[PDB]
Amino acid sequence: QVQLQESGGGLVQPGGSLRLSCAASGRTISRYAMSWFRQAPGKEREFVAVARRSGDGAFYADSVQGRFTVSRDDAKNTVYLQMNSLKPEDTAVYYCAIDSDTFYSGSYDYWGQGTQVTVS
Amino acid sequence: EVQLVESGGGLVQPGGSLRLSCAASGFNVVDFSLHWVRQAPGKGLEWVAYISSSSGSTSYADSVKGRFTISADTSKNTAYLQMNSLRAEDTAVYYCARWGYWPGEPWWKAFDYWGQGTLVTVSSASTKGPSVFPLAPSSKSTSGGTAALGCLVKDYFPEPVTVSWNSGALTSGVHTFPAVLQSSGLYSLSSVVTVPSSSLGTQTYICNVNHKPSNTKVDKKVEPK
Amino acid sequence: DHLFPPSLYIFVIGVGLPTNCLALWAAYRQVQQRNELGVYLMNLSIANLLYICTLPLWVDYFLHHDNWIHGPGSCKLFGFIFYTNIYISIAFLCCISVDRYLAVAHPLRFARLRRVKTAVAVSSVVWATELGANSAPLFHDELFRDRYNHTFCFEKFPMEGWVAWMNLYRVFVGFLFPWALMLLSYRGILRAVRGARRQLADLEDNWETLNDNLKVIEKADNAAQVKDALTKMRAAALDAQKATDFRHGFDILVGQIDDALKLANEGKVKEAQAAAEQLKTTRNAYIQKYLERARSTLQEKAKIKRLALSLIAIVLVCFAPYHVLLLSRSAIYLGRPWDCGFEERVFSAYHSSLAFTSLNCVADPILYCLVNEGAR
Amino acid sequence: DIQMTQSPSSLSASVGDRVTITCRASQSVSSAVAWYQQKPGKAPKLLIYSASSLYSGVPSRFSGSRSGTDFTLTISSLQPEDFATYYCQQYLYYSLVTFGQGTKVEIKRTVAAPSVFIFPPSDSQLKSGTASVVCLLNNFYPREAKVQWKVDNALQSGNSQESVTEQDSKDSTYSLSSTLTLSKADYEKHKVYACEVTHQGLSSPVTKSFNR
Ligand SMILES: CCc1nn2c(C)cc(C)nc2c1Cc1ccc(-c2nnc(C3CCNCC3)o2)cc1
Repeated sequence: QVQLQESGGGLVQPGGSLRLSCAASGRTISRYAMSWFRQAPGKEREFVAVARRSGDGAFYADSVQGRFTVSRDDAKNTVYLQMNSLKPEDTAVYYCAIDSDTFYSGSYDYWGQGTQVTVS
Repeated sequence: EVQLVESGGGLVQPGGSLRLSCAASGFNVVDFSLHWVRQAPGKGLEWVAYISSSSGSTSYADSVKGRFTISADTSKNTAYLQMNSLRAEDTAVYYCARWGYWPGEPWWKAFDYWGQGTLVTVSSASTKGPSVFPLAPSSKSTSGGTAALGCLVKDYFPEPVTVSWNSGALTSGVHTFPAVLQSSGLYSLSSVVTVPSSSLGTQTYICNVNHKPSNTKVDKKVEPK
Repeated sequence: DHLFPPSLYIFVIGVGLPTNCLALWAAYRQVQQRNELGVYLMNLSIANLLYICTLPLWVDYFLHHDNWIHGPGSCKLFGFIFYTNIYISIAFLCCISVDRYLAVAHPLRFARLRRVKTAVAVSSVVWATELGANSAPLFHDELFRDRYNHTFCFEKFPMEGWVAWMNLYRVFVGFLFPWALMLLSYRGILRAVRGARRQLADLEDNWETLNDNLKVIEKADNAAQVKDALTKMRAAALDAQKATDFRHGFDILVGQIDDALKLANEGKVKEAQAAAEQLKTTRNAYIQKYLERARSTLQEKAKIKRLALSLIAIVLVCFAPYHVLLLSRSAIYLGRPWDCGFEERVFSAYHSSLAFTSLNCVADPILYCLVNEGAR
Repeated sequence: DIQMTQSPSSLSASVGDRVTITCRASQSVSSAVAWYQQKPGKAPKLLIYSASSLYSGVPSRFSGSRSGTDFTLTISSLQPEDFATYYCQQYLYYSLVTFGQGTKVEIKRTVAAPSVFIFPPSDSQLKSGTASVVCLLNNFYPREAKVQWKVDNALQSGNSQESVTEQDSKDSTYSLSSTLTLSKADYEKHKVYACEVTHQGLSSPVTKSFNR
């Protein structure tokens, strides 16, 4: 049951924002966690932000601290990423993955297709 | 202020017997009711027994009926709890509580005062000393960044063992893990130190351990092979 | 339309005479029986009789004559009484409403407000203030000749003068204030009574729980049922104590429940039943009194609620159209007077409204029956 | 007996946050619920009695409420000393006393992926038997990791124990160990040994392996 889709992409010049939305129809989004990943000029996948169940909270990384915000938005099963400030170093192809285990072990099974964001 | 001191015992054998004593200071046992609360290792709190010296009524929990007996002595102002037919599920820390009577506020305050705690260990083991083994660094892997070493400790019955590195001079990057009660008794512990790779071949590292209830004091080196 | 005034004022000069005197006598029985509404009813009845006694000359002139057959300067002395009647009526209804709301809501503030002399002083101040307010056009006969016609006094279709502001002030202060005051009073009364019902609900439920558990323990085949029911007895007793000398009875009841709990806990059956029988006497000799007291207390607040609502309804039906039309006429004049068609349409409407609002006379006696009865 | 259930088993919060903890009864008790606080190696301390009523001596930030078989504990701000365990108890009658499960409050920070190490058995244990091999996880947040040992591309069950350190005061990170202890015969029987870890901060699971 792979339903992950990404809605975003642009060439935003320094400053500005680019809202990102992961839409899924697996109907189990209300049971486990999301995760955001990015591929940088260095050919390696890096972790951006994670949203767990309701009330469990959201955890960020050292490159998005106070600049990226992840929102559950369980109304339409779409998880949101807001990027307040962008710089040339943030150019990266973005991917969206789901958390399988209910105790947050982190065995990532399903994945996404990816979108490119050529900021600055 | 009033204080409840628990003077009981430790290290009884399976099927043995024990007797705890909850001395009270300040207040009079003829005015209050004395309970018992115990906490298992890394678990929640449970209720044990209850007495009323004035009225004489006594109540017990499900698991401690027929094996435990509680008697409060007015002359000595001390409660008691006799333990018989002890099994290994009773290994815990035992607390002695304090609860008032029904007229007025005293009943609505609940367990306003506790004791300190007494530790009971039901085991069929004996005194033993540890054995220390090295954890050699990997030359092929984990090279170029930071390398880690360690000093293993195994097969000691009494819980307290203390581990230090370089005679207590190196204190950056040392992780010592809690003891684990493996099958057939005894325990196990491990430690690790993290140092830069270039320093591996220049300065040596010695792990110093010692067991108090057995006087072992065994030392081993972790030089690379 | 020469039918509406004759017939309606015939009804007022009729059914008004014998109801008002009976109301006078009844609330006199009330004032001698240490109550505070009777003085206000005295003042109301006096003003009522005065106005109805002013009516017959009016009901005389219109029926056969058409040009004022008494003195041309005599009709001047028959508008002051009408205005005073209407506005003392609204004032006294408002006073009764606010006093009853204060009594039902805050007994502590109602203390020293239940003194009859305080009510008499308030009524005297109201009478003096209304006399001062209505002494405006008696002093200056020129102000009378402002808008009263040369004869058949019906105001003036050329409403020229400070009338456009006099009547605007009348429709604002004189109607809009007491209506809002009594609206707020009714709202407060409703909130208090609803809260009281919500409070009594759980106490009734707690009594039900206690009685059901007593019935269960009356048989008590084994010793597990006794403890199982006594636990719920304890919880219900504590909740009932929280909801509210009766606290002493609840203390005794909880103590005896604990006694039964212990006796059934040692491993017996009959002694718990003996304690259960002992529980009955303190059950039905301590708490039932306060329960009955609360049951009886609720109904008086219900009475007060419907009294306030009736007062609001009366003050709506009696006076709204006339003051609304006066505001409309003043507002029309204050703008462009080239459109006299509004006045052509609202001429008979405004006369009809001002003649209609005379039924305070006939509705005021009927409110006495919603409190202690006897006048009618 | 009357049961009591606590909603959050663990809670990751930072300083200045606001925290709520709920405990639920089972038989519609009266205002007879008390809240305690226990720190590592200490007796519990009373905070609230009779549903919501502050104790004689206690900071005023703690609060409580009752809504009918529903009890809540709140803290306006988490001072650095308010990181401990909390409990709920009902005391309707002397023989009817039950406790909650307990809630632990910790610190929150940025995700860090674990670093994995391995260590082959030493000569002495191979001499005297019961060889031991240790895989280690170093400096990772949060405390959600799984270690599954692998020999000859085959997973294991049993003969494994684990332990985790508390948060280190310097940077609020953890550490974990898993010791695979086997008899000499089956240890020299097989050839390959490998270790596997999983964490939310890693994209693909990482492995460390050694050879005899
Ligand atoms: C001042 C208002 C007023 N005061 N008042 C009093 C104190 C008692 C009673 C019972 N009614 C009244 C009214 C009402 C009221 C109603 C109709 C009129 C009116 N307009 N044209 C007429 C014709 C004109 C031709 N000749 C006959 C009369 O009569 C005036 C007034």
